[PDB]
Amino acid sequence: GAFQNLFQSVR
Amino acid sequence: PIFLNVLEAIEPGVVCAGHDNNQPDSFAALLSSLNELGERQLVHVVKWAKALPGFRNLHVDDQMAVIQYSWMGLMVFAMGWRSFTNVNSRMLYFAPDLVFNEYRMHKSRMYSQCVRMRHLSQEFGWLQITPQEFLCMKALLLFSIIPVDGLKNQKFFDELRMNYIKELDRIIACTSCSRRFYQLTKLLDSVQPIARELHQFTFDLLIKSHMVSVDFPEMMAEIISVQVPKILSGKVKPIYFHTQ
Ligand SMILES: CN1C(=O)N(c2ccc(C#N)c(C(F)(F)F)c2)C(=O)[C@@]1(C)c1ccc(O)cc1
Repeated sequence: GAFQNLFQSVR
Repeated sequence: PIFLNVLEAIEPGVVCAGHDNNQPDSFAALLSSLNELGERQLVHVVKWAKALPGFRNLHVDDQMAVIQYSWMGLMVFAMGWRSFTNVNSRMLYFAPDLVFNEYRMHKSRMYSQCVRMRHLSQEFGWLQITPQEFLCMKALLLFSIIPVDGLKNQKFFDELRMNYIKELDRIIACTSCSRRFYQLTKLLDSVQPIARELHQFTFDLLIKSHMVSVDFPEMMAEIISVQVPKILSGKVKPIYFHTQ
């Protein structure tokens, strides 16, 4: 999902 | 003040909405800007939250859940604070390039929500909330809304929320103190009904959106259709201090 992608992209 | 030191250090900086103030206000433009601002703030909530004391104690699924459930309340609380600190609650300071006067409140179709948020802004001043109280209360907000049926690792959550309550108590201690904790937890509780009214308004927009063509951007469409109905249906509820 979009939110999961974003969460995973943050160090 | 180790804990406060950390919260100050990780606090996100200013965020702009990208709104064109050279054009007259329209509902469609204001909503596109709120959508843009909303996504930009969510990015900063994720960066902020991952650096909070203890946050990695949480099961990763719960980490992700708690951010999505509490993001609107976090944004409401912070916007209220900016409104108070920057303009003495005369207007709503969504972003330096998105300041709402009453005509914008009306044009946004969120007038009632805006009024309630302006009242929240005025309470920061009536209660003489300190910037340090603001930081501790905002962090606690992240841990104030969860599924009625529980999180993946409920125990880790429980201990984390406890620590943030202990740290708000700390900077109130540092009696009058009793009165203070009451006033501040009342204010925190009041954020949740406002967030819910924002969720209801936007959920309804999304559903009708095929005629209203409100091109909902991908992140928002996902959160409004997948996570927000959990709150609207009561499967996910705030943790209130006082009975409503
Ligand atoms: C209508 N909405 C709104 O006022 N914003 C919004 C954007 C930035 C701020 C700020 N700062 C605020 C806030 F002030 F009210 F908190 C709302 C949102 O993000 C949005 C777009 C929304 C999106 C999904 C959802 O489930 C509920 C609402």
